Amino acid sequence: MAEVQLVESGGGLVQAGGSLRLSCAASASIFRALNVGYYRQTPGRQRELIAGISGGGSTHYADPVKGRFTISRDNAKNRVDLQMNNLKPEDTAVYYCNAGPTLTTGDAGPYWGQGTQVTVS
Repeated sequence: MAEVQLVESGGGLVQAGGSLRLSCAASASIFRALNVGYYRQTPGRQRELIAGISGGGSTHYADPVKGRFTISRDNAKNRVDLQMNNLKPEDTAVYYCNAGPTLTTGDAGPYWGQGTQVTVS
């Protein structure tokens, strides 16, 4: 089994309407071929896949974030980015990078990141 070690970055705090960009990277080459998604968790709620990208760049988003979030990848840099625009207070959550999910069903793959805090005033 491939050792994919996910490294997350890009958290912060903004006002309603502001923007953040989360980034997820792994040194394993196979990261480029894997589906990658961002899950978000409210303190006492289940994780939900809100944005996912295929190996080739095909994207799918949860309905609450469509038209505001854009997931993209730079395979040359072994990195996946989630640009979050027009952030709203309900977007406040812990965001988790996940490699290998099934994008239609949202079933998470075996590789998880450490989690990134996002706060919107």
